[PDB]
Amino acid sequence: ERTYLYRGRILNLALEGRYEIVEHKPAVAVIALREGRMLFVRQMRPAVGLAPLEIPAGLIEPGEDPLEAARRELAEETGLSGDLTYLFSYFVSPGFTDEKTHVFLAENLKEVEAHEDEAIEVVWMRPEEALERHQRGEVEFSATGLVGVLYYHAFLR
Amino acid sequence: ERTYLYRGRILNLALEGRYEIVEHKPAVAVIALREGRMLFVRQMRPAVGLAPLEIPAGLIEPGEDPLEAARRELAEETGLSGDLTYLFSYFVSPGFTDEKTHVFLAENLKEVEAHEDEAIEVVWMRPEEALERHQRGEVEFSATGLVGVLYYHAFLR
Repeated sequence: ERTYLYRGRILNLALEGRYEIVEHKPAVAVIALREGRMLFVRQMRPAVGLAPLEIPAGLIEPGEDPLEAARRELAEETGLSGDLTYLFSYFVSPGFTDEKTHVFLAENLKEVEAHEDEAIEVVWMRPEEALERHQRGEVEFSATGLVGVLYYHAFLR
Repeated sequence: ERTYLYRGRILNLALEGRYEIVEHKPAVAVIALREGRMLFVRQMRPAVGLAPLEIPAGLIEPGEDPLEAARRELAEETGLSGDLTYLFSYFVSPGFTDEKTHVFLAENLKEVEAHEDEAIEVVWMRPEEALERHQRGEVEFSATGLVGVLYYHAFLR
C-alpha cells in the first residue's frame, strides 16, 4: 500500500512497505546535432551544487504527450524548433523513483525565438569534446547529456 | 539552507529554498560483453511496478570507492569477477537528486560464485536485441541499461 509522507511540486515521497519511493513527473530530452556540434544546455542545479552538461529537457506538463513536451522544451530552452523523432525511453533510477525520460532526435533546426540571459546556457559542443572534457574531470554529465553523447557516437557519425 | 523533511535509508528529502531535493547515495554500474551478449539484470522495482532491463549496479557502501563497489555488485548480482576500467559518470536526474552513477567496463570475466534464485535475474542478451525489444515496446530500460546498450554500439563493435 502506498503511504504518502510528502506531496510536492514535482515529487511526492511515499513508503511502500519497506521501500522509499519518489514519484516524479515524466520527462523528455532532445538530441540535436548541427555542423558536428551537439546542442547541450547548462543550468545551476541546486540538488548537485553545479551545472552539469545536459541536453534540452524538462517535465511533461498536464495535457501534453512526450512529443509536444519535447517541442516545447527545445523552444523554451534554446529558441529552436525541429522535426522530432522518438528514439527510446529510460527510467532514471528505478531503485527509488518512477521518473521516466522520453528521448527524441531533432533535425532541420530553425530559430523560432530569439535568445544575454544564461538561466539556461546554450552550449553547442562537439560530442567528442564533451566526452574528452568529462574524461579530464572538467565537466560533469547528466544522464541526458551522456545519453546524447553515446547516441551520437553510436549512430550519428 | 537545507531543511530536512525526511531522513531515510537510501534517501533524504530536503527543501532548499524553493527546491525539493532528494539526497541519495552514489551508485555504480558495470558494462560487460561476452560472446556478443551484454550482461543485463532484471529485478522487480516497486518504484515503477515492473522489472526494467538494467546492468549490474548498486549503491556505494561506507568505506568503498566506486571501483570496489563495482566489483562487489558484479559479484553479488551475477557471481562474476572481471578486470574493471572506469568509463564515465552521470547524475541520474540533477533537477531533483544528487545521485551520481559511476560506470565501469568489465573484461576477462570469470565465475567466482555459483548461481534457481531470481531475486536478481541474469539476462545475457545481445545489445542489438535489447534495443529491438525496447523499440517494439516489450522491455523498458533503466538509465544504466540504456547507457550499456549505447556504449556498446558506440565503442564495442
